[PDB]
Amino acid sequence: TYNITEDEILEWFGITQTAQGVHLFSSRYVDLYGGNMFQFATLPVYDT
Amino acid sequence: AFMLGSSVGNFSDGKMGRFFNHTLVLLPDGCGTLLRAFYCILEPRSGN
Amino acid sequence: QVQLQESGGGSVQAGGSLKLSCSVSGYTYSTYCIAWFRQVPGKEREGLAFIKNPEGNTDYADSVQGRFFISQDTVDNTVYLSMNSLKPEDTATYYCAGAVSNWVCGMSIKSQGYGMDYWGKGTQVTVS
Amino acid sequence: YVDVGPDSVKSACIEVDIQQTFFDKTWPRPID
Amino acid sequence: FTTTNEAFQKVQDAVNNNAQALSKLASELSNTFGAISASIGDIIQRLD
Amino acid sequence: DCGFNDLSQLHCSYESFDVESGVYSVSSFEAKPSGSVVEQAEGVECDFSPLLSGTPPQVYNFKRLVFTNCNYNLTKLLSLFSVNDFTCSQISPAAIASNCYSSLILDYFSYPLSMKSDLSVSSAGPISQFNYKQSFSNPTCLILATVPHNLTTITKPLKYSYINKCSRLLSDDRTEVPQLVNANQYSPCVSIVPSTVWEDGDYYRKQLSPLEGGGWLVASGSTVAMTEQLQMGFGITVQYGTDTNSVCPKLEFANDTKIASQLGNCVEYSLYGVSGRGVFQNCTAVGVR
Ligand SMILES: *[C@@H]1O[C@H](CO)[C@@H](O[C@@H]2O[C@H](CO)[C@@H](O[C@@H]3O[C@H](CO)[C@@H](O)[C@H](O[C@H]4O[C@H](CO)[C@@H](O)[C@H](O)[C@@H]4O)[C@@H]3O)[C@H](O)[C@H]2NC(C)=O)[C@H](O)[C@H]1NC(C)=O
Repeated sequence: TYNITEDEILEWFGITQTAQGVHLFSSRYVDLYGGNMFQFATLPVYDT
Repeated sequence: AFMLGSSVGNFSDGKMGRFFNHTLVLLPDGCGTLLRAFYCILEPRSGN
Repeated sequence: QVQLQESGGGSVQAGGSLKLSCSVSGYTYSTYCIAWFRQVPGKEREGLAFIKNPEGNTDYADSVQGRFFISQDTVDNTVYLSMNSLKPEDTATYYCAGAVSNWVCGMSIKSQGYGMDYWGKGTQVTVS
Repeated sequence: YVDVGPDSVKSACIEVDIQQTFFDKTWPRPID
Repeated sequence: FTTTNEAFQKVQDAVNNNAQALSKLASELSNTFGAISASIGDIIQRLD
Repeated sequence: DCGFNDLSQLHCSYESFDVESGVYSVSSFEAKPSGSVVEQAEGVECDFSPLLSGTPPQVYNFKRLVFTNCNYNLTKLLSLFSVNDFTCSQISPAAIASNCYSSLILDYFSYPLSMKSDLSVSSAGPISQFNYKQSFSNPTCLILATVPHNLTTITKPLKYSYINKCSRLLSDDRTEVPQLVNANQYSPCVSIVPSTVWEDGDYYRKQLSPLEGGGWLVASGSTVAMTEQLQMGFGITVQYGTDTNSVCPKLEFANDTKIASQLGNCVEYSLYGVSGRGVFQNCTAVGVR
């Protein structure tokens, strides 16, 4: 579970798969008013 | 919200789009105030 | 460098309550786990409980679960072992033990301490 | 195996109405 | 003494040639030439 | 004596005893490190406990552990086991227990030592070709060990199951398309084959939906008999430029290896997985923090 602040601004999300798991990226928590996406979670999913 | 998986097929009445084994699911919740990520087996319920 | 010392042992009426102490010294890093064992004479060792230090979470063996309670003083880094409602089968020498790592105590108390590296002198207890 | 919570106890799911033609609007936001 | 002046551009070209001569030396120290690293200390640390 | 002096190396080049007025530049003086700086994760240890309890799966359902932002002690883990084989690529067996990484991946399974030759990518066999394959890029290590009697909580399985055919039946029902395994990935056939192969030579098949390209997925599991003590295999992979934190060994936490004290003088540094020599300064923040 990840808490999200409530607002109305443009946001970016992203997801990739590596041998390390499933990586989740978002614009929030680092670059909120830009759009750059930084990883915020790695999920233990190892089947492709 | 997303469903992600490694194997896909059809439901009972032939409709496409059933994920079989462990399935990754990303659901927002809380009127868009949290993001909930889980990874498990969705068994379709009966009923109308 | 690491020294473990048990104390507080004595004889109490069966169904009583008692508390040991295990002074611990020689740790330069806070990431370790400390376990309690007992040895009944003429048999093999078997573990009772353990505390994982940085996390603080504790676990106990099946036999003495609930009956015993383990804790640690925040300033003395010494672990305890509270027995309540003792029984005649609880006559043995209580051992203290530790390890370099932090994740071995769970396997250790369920494999009579195969993974430990540090041992205490022990403390005999006999219940009347 | 985590405990995700209490299994739902309702008998029937809500009726879902698929109307693709109502959602076929075109607002382009290409990558820049 | 602007960019339209063609002899001034030659002066700048000569200065730039000096700079490029130095920069190739500086930049070829980060080349690995097929090794596991371009740092000798890293190689010494990682291998036998 | 060539290395005695500046004039000596003047003479040894030019190959002569009467070097002309050859006004060299000669070898330079480099500074000596007056200290050492180390930063890393504090109070957190990589947790190998799941490896200790429960039944270890087969080679084709190997379980994977991923460690980031922790301190590790691989020697402690390898002490609890009777190490049969221990071979590393692009890293040395002594180094894998002492270097700093950004991510460590430990894949463990139940493997009988008899097919040790089937674990290298060379000598393909059925294991490296259908079951488990390590990446050729990152440094790797491979471990074969036996659990001792004194370690009780690893529940021994019932037999050594492993895939021998994982192949795809095209719609023509004539062509057989082998399904090679890709590095650090599960075989495509793990969805049908059960955890333990009931009988040596059994067959499994499933029909693929048109979304998956139709056809059939056909697999077969072979079995090798148990041993007196369980034999397991470990695969270790390490990555370098992936996290802002690192996986480092544990040190002794009573040292003076602080940046703020040795500010302005040449020092060794091991800030995280990255290390070198340099001079630090207080300075205005300029990147992404
Ligand atoms: C990273 O992990 C390694 C691997 O475990 C670890 O090194 C080990 O340290 C232990 C420390 O106890 C060593 O254990 C010793 O083993 C001898 C037998 O060879 C025992 O006799 C010793 O027990 C006596 O001594 C203790 C005090 O030293 C007493 O308290 C005890 O009751 C006994 O009287 C002792 O346990 C072990 O041999 C090494 N193993 C190796 C391979 O070096 C290392 O310390 C870890 N690193 C960090 C930073 O934690």
